[PDB]
Amino acid sequence: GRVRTKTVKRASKALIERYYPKLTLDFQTNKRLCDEIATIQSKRLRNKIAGYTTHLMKRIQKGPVRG
Amino acid sequence: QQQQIIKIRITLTSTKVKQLENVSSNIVKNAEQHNLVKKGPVRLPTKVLKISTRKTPNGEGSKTWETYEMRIHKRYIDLEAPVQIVKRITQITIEPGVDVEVVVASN
Amino acid sequence: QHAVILDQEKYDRILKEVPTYRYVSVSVLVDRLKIGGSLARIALRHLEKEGIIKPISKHSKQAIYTRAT
Amino acid sequence: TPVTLAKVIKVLGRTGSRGGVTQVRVEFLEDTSRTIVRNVKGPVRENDILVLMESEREARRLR
Amino acid sequence: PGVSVRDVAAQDFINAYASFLQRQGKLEVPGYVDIVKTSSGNEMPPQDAEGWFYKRAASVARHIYMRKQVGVGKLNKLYGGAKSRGVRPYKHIDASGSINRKVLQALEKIGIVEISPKGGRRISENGQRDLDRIAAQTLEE
Amino acid sequence: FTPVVLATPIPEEVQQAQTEIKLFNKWSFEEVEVKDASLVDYVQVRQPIFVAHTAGRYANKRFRKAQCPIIERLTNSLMMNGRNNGKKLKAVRIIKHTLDIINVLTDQNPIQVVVDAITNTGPREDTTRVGGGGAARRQAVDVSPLRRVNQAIALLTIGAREAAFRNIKTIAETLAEELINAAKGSSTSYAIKKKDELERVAKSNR
Amino acid sequence: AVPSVQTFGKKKSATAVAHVKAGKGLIKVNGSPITLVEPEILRFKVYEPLLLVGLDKFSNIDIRVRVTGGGHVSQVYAIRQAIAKGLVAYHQKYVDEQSKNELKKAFTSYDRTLLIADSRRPEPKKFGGKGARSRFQKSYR
Amino acid sequence: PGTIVLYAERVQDRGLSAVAQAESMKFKLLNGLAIRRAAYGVVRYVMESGAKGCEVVVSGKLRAARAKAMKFADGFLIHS
Amino acid sequence: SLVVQEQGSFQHILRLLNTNVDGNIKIVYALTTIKGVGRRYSNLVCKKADVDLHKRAGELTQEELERIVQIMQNPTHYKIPAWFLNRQNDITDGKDYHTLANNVESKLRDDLERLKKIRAHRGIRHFWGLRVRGQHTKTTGRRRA
RNA sequence: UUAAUUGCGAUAACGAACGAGACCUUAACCUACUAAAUAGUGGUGCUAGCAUUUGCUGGUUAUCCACUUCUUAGAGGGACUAUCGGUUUCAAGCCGAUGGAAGUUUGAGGCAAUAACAGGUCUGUGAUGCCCUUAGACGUUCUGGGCCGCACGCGCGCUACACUGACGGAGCCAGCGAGUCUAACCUUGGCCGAGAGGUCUUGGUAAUCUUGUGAAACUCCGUCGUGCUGGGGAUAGAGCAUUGUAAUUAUUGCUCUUCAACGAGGAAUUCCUAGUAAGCGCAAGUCAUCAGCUUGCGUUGAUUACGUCCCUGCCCUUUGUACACAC
Ligand SMILES: [Mg+2]
Ligand SMILES: [Mg+2]
Ligand SMILES: [Mg+2]
Ligand SMILES: [Mg+2]
Ligand SMILES: [Mg+2]
Ligand SMILES: [Mg+2]
Repeated sequence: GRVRTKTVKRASKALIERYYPKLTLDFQTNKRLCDEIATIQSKRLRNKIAGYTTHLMKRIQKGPVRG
Repeated sequence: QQQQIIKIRITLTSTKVKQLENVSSNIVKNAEQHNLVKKGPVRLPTKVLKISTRKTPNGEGSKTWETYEMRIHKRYIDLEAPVQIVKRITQITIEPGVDVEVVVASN
Repeated sequence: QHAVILDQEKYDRILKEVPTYRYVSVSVLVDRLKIGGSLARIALRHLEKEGIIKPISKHSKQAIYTRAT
Repeated sequence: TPVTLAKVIKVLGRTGSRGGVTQVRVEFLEDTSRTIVRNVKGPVRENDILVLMESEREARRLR
Repeated sequence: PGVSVRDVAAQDFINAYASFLQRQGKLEVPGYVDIVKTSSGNEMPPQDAEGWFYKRAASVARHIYMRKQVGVGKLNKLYGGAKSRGVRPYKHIDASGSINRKVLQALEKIGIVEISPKGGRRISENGQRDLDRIAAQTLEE
Repeated sequence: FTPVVLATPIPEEVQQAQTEIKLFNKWSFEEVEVKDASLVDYVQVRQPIFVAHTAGRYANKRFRKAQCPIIERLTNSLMMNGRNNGKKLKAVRIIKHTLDIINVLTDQNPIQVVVDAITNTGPREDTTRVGGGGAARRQAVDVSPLRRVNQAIALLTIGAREAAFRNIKTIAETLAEELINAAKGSSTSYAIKKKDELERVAKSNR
Repeated sequence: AVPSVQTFGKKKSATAVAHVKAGKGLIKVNGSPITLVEPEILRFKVYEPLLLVGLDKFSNIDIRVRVTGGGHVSQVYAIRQAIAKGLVAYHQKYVDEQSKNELKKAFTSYDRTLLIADSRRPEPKKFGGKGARSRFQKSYR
Repeated sequence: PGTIVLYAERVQDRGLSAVAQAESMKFKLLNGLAIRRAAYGVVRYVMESGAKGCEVVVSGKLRAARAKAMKFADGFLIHS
Repeated sequence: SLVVQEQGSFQHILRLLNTNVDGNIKIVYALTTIKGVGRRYSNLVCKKADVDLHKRAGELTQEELERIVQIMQNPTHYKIPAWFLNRQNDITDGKDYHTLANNVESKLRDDLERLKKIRAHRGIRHFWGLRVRGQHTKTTGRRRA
């Protein structure tokens, strides 16, 4: 039951594409930088975005990603 | 009437902690800038009022039980100053929803 | 069904048989003798102050007793 | 009667009408390379070890 | 070798001290004892006869020493239990007020419990003399 | 080894427990190896514990109760049937009495005896009512080693409960009667017969 | 001047504060010693912090303990917890970490609840049933 | 007397006042004006006052004995 | 507080006011077999007679038995504050009585007989076999009582 | 695959909205900020007690110092499944170890879409249309009864049938609430009485007083020993008090005593997956008193499975229809 809404996924995909040099493979820095490069109305929602983004980009280190 | 310490105690309760925090932080900072001897704010255990009631105006339906709440925060702030200096900043700018209770201590 | 008082034809059986019992309880005495519960209850109370068997555990409602030596 | 041991390898899936039964693929630690599937009731994991009375019977209730 | 009433189990502490009161023989029982059940939650009176008042006194005597000031109401609550109220469910029923008050009054005559102007009844200077002496007894045999 | 002088004088019987992590004060946790295969890794050994009563978070997952200690496992299965739901203090004292009684006889390791008993009385082959209806057939199924142990622990308890119900007997000795009967193997106890009934029905409808 | 620590230990409703500081090997819990905790079957349930690390690590410390809240066995879990953390926090600040560390690995390997509170918390009941998840017995007839 | 006083003032941005619209819906219908006509009138003004969305629900029998309830909506409405 | 052993100077079951007291049981709960006497009324009078509670009503003496029967018919003369008897403040004389075993029915029938005579709602309920204490009989106590 | 039309994917659809989620409240942590005599702690200005050579406790905060560890509430920090391993079309995800206060949507609720029901409510309303009644009233009030009447059938409940026990003495720990000057509310303590209870004083408009609601279950020791027995208190006669103007149809509480079925319950059937089921009581609602009821709160705390369509219900797709007021 960990399937995320499109709001988490779309924001995570949009964020990483235009900010890949800014992001880093660590979640603690990713959630910290997200507070200034995006406006999120809840820390729980912001963590879900940063939790998926640090999950998407480990797979970026493993070959390509479609989309 | 020349710097007569009176042991003045102010008690504040409300229902909106957002509005209550505005008033409490003002008297506290007012005494801080007037370098009083200040007993910092003490927040009482926020009392909660419960009324459970059946949703149905009739008796027909599944046994559903709603319950409403009121939240009663409470603070008491004690100040140490002459009567004249503190009465000018207490009679005015009282934000609504905060019933002010100023009392005098004789301890 | 079961005896209720103590007499010599029942007392000598108690003395001659209780040694070499590995385990003695209120019910075991009621099973292996004609004594009742309280008669069994004064059994484990009495014969230990004669020291014939050794106490390992002491608890109300439950006899935990072992033959001495 | 020669009771024999068996050791689970793959939990092939859950079966039975009510979901109780399981089909697991077991192996024999004595007289190895004999692999048979069995219809098992309780919870089970990988590398699990169990006991079988007989080896001359496959697991039937599949799919 | 300092021994207060803290270093003996409360089971054999009361048994010794009630037996200390047994040989003392001047506890001033009120005379209507050995017949009352001491609680509506109790359906038959206390089984012991010769020393149950000594049991009640000694158990209570610990309570004032443990606590600060205790009226009859606290001791009334403490020793009451659950009442079989019949075909209806159980409920805590307060115990008897006549005995435990007189138990306090009886122990007042000994010189153990004061009048405690800050509440109910409190310990005395002579209150813990026998207590700590019996406590000194109960640890070392 | 040598006595240590503390301002709180701790009794000698309890202070010696540090030299070997035993049970309460008397019984050990060594040589508890299981004579019967397929039940090792599914009965808790080599986790020394001081008590049969713990606040054990063991049901939140699928197999956390597999690591639940077996002397706690039997206490929890005992504390049931309406008038004994809850009250684990009743369960821990009953086994405290039962472990005393069981070592009164048969001087060997008490945990080894119940380990022998749980191996002996575990439903070895169970039936399954294949087909979704009353007019159906039973089919014999090899039982899981956990399910063998988990069910049979209740078979020790349900036998002693029947023995202790409306009888002169008490539950501690009847339990200590039920563990010694299962460990030996007699078909005299309740648990072995109920295990045997499941086997005899199973062989008929393989 | 005198070195001391003070740690807490909480359960479903119980709590316990213990002050670990230099002494001569004293344990005291509400006045009565650790040997006099209640009941007799749960006496030993608090000795594991002593038994795992040894009385040899208690030579030069005295322990004062208070416990409140919850129910009878819940305090015993709370008493054994704040005692365990009290020693660990004491040996951290004034002794080398390995003494604290050896305590930590020993306690965690046996029972993690000595240094960690049990996060299992009660679930409130819901209308339509006396339990948190249990429901009223409907009929359909 | 004198311990209670009144200051009457005017609500700004009237189109965002759900209560104030309700009587203007009530007053238009009490004259004889068409229920469809008034409900379209109120939502257009509310929407043009900067609102993200407005929903107007009239319920009750209308020109037929068997009562029917109909809605009138615009913009974005959320419910949870 | 001491424990004393016992010896079998026994006598078996005997009658007691036409109510055969059951033997082999403790005296207080043996006197519960006496009608109109409960666990309370047996415990107190046995303590009055100075008898040990652990006599088991089998190794007793006739001298103690003739003492307690006097306490049976005449209880107020053995230090009771008279709130402890079976029939408090009776109708016939205003005196507190303790009707003994055999005749509880006689004062029970006479009580209903008076209620039958007075033609009160209670007495009419008794003759009809209904519930007198206001208990509902619509769907409870249907076939019996 | 998910709890989810939740997502990945395939793809004549693409881009969206509502709903789900997100959100909010509440429980779980913080030796890091703010503090506190309406909370607690340690020392001690001032002292006090004993067993003693130092442990606990009466205490005092311009009749002392310091602080938030615990209690509290403001600001935050914290979890997003985190790292790794396994597996999947190597995607969405699921399993396990470890670390962590916490890894079942973190636990639970509040809200919750379109369309609908001839569902229920005219007995909440001075929300309301039509009909009826309107002076001998279906309007309003007073007295008494009835709603509780009792051959019977059915539903929700409490007490049990005993030793995993009852009884007696002892040990003896909670949390959520409520409480009167807009007057007789929560009540402490003293006195008297077996008890219920009576009387006098006392604190509290309430983190202060009831209150630490010293609840019960539970724990220690003794009485009972399988006997419808001391399990069971139904039923019934007496007396004693309280609330009420009134307790009779027993309002209820207390004491003696009377002492039934009930020996685990046919067909059939109810709810429930971890601080959960169950046991146990407590607080509030109603209320002058009456709970066997409900809503919450705490105490003790199981068994069993991480699955399926076998029954039951619902939903979807295909298909048939002479149904559409829709079997
Ligand atoms: Mg939505
Ligand atoms: Mg929710
Ligand atoms: Mg209809
Ligand atoms: Mg509380
Ligand atoms: Mg109701
Ligand atoms: Mg066709």
